[PDB]
Amino acid sequence: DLGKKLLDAASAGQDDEVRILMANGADVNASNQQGWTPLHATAEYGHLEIVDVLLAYGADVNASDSYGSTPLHSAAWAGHLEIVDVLLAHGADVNASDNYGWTPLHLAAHTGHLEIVDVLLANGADVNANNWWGKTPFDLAIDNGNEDIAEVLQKAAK
Amino acid sequence: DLGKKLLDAASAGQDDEVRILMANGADVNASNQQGWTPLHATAEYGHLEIVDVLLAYGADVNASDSYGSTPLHSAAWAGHLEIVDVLLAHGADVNASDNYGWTPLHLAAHTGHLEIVDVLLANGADVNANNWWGKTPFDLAIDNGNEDIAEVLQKAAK
Amino acid sequence: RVPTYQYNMNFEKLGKCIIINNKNFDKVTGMGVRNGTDKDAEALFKCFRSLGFDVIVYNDCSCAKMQDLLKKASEEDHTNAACFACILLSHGEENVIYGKDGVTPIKDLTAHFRGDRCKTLLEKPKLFFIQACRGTELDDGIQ
Amino acid sequence: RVPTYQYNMNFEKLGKCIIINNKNFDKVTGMGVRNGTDKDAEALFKCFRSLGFDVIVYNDCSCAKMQDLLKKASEEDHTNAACFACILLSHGEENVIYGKDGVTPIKDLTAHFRGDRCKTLLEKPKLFFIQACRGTELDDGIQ
Amino acid sequence: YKIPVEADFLFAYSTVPGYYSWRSPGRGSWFVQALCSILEEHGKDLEIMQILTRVNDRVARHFESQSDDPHFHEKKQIPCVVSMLTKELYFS
Amino acid sequence: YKIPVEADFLFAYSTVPGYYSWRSPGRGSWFVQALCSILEEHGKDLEIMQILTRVNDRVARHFESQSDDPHFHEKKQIPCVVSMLTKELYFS
Repeated sequence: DLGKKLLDAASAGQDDEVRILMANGADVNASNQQGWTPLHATAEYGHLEIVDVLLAYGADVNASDSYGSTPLHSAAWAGHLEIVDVLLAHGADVNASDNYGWTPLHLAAHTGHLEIVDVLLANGADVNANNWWGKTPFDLAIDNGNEDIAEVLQKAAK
Repeated sequence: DLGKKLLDAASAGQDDEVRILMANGADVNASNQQGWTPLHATAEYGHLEIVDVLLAYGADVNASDSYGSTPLHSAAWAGHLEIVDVLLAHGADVNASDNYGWTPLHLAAHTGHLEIVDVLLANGADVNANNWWGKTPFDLAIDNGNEDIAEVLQKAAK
Repeated sequence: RVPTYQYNMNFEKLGKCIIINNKNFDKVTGMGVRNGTDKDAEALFKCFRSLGFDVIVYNDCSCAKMQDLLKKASEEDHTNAACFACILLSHGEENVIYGKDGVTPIKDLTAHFRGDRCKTLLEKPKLFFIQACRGTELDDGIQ
Repeated sequence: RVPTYQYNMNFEKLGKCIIINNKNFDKVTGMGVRNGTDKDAEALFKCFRSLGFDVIVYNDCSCAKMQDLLKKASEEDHTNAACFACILLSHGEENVIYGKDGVTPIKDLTAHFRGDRCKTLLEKPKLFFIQACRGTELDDGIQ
Repeated sequence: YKIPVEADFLFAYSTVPGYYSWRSPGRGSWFVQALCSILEEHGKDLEIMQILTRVNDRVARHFESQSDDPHFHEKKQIPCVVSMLTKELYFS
Repeated sequence: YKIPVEADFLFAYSTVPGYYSWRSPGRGSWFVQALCSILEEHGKDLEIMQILTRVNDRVARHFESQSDDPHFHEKKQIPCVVSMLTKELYFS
């Protein structure tokens, strides 16, 4: 009940509505049928202040949806650097692997977020991680023409 | 049992087998699931002597299959002139109409059998018969380039 | 089978099925006899009739005859028919089919049935079955 | 659903879904921005991921990039995948699709997946979804 | 409310664009043989695309060319269905 | 036993050959809108041709162009599915 309202408000980036819903007992770990939580939604859409509130109410920083994606995956893919840092500070698994073996580092390398790549590496990201297809973040950076990222990954490997 | 054997033998033009099957009590009016009788089969495939035997055992000369076709339809379509005459002699309905309103005269006019057209006309065929599409045998002869037949039909109309 | 998602078939008749059976061709075309096509035509006649079509077969049609037959059919009243079918049996090349005397674009044959040109078949299926080469490439297959 | 008549889907993964999202084009092509295509790409990402595909999106690809991506994909090991999908979002003309810098024949893109050239996808469905013009004709419709 | 003038056509081609279409001189074309076979058994039960897909498989699997000319020996064929249909079609 | 090298492809085109394909600048292409809508609701339940036929109808019926240029006003679209598939495809 409050769960969908929370997901909707969190998705729409409505800080005050989220705070009201939480203060009135909404389940911080509510999720839709696909395992998508308010923390996922705020991580993908870039709503930093809402991420902060959810974590304060004990949101599972490592919640995994139906596809194996965590909020750190979402933030790395959407390219939200400050949210990536906040998730990591709250214990997000830097090497979480989704159902096709993509890690947040894979997502950042593919989408071209160099600063997020740097942050992930500094927080222990596995440069050698192979997804289900046997590809590393380096491979993805090469495939998508992200040369500076490819150079950083190649140097980090050894 | 003997029914399928009879249909098969009649279809394959096996005179002696048919006579044996009939003499041993096969149902002269046996039919497959589509209402196809041995008389239909012999009329389409042109087995004159078998037609004679079936009629002698009291075959329904006007048997109608699932599509409204009678053996006279079959003979007129396949173009078997002597069988057309024999069917008519045994009371075949010269103006029988199938489920789309085709008469034997329609079939003969379309397929180009001029002698069969003449015989049907002499036996009372309705020159003005419209099939379900509103077409006469004349129309069909014209559509299919059967000019001599078209001329005969046009003259018979008036 | 949820009825909102099926063509309405509650019509008086299933509809017309025209078969063009081209076996023999003018020497000018340089095309050979299509042995086996009569077996095709008779097989198709029986199976399309079984479905409920009024099947009508025309043999060895010129390009002009094919055009006029389909044009005529498109101008008939299909109000009480559920659908329309046409089967073409001939030699072919990419985008064309052979009449007895030459090639005609397949699109010229189907054009008569366009929704704005054939109102009594509007919202009804118009089916074309085409047995003809579409080029000279061969498929070597793979095990 | 009688299993003898369905593609086998008992594989480890459904398979790869490649999306080429071409929005911005080189001034030389004279082609405009495709406003709305990002909404298409994100919608397709979510719905193909829901089906079970590993969806990967590449933006504003040159003809050479499109060719190399599909060629690469055809050379990967799909042994434990049930099928393959590719979605092309771009400007187009008959038989061609636009890369950022020009046109490439659609058949050149699909050719890599031919049964003899892509053995690990043999007997498995290869699906191409193509959002692109195929000419300049307009359908005026009919009431 | 309008409908596209190009809607509601289906084309069932015996072969794919650019390709030969095979015919047995004694038995008929591969495509027609398969089509009649499938229709005879399933024509009143299955949807048209189900029928035509089964035809695709029959032609693909049960037929292979024979020739003393190596160029024409052991060749294969797949038909090609083009659907602009807007509903499911059963011949009910 | 062999299989045709051209077998097992399906092409789902947004429009028929020779024709324009329409895109809303604010909402996306008609074809993708319809395809995602149908997949979201039926993608795990229906066979691929059932899905694509429903897409054909959605595009045909729910969309019509708007323009102040009469030449581009009130136009329609039908997609075009080309199947060389040899079996039914469910995303199960």
